[PDB]
Amino acid sequence: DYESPIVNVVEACAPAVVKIDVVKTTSFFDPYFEQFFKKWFGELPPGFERQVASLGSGFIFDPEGYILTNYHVVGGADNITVTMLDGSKYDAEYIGGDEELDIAVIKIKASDKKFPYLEFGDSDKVKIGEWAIAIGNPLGFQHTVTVGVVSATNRRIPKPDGSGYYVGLIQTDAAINPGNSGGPLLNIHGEVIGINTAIVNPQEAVNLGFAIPINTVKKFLDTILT
Repeated sequence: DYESPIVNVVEACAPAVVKIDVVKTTSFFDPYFEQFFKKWFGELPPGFERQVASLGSGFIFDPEGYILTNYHVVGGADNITVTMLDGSKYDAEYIGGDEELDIAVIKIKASDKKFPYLEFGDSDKVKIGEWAIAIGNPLGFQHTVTVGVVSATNRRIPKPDGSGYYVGLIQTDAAINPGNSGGPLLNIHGEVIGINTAIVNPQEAVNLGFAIPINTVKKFLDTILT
């Protein structure tokens, strides 16, 4: 009832976690991601592949309709569709982003009322062993959740791609995958401490999940300030 913090956080942050679907006609189609949804989300219409280019998550960080997510998700997109928990659908405008950090901000028109939003925590003050709650919403009408703890900070992983490195990442034993990539990674306090990122496939590996520290995200956001 009230003795379950994690349950509380979700109940509080779920309505701000969105879905992000981008129609085809075509680069952000990294074969790893399409196979994850294709193989695990039987809730995907018969015409997913042909019709979809990218499915992910993201989250509103400020009432005006500003949203964060993974660049690989939205990436260089023309057709961006945002779906919310209440059911309402929207069109987002690619504000800006960065592929090497894999952060990306989006914007949804707020006709009358503003939207619900999450608050940023502080990456520099994260303790290893603290609970982290990953939230996702690829289906739109329901939020998926995985729990774990902070395993390590400032991680560097060579992209199995053989062309770069994922760097500055927060690690968790909370499962992170295309099903919650782009969603937020929270505290027991409801503060966003990172952006769940699945680019780290991870490729038939276990309990190794990663996220982008918000402090890094803040330094990014500031470069796309109004």
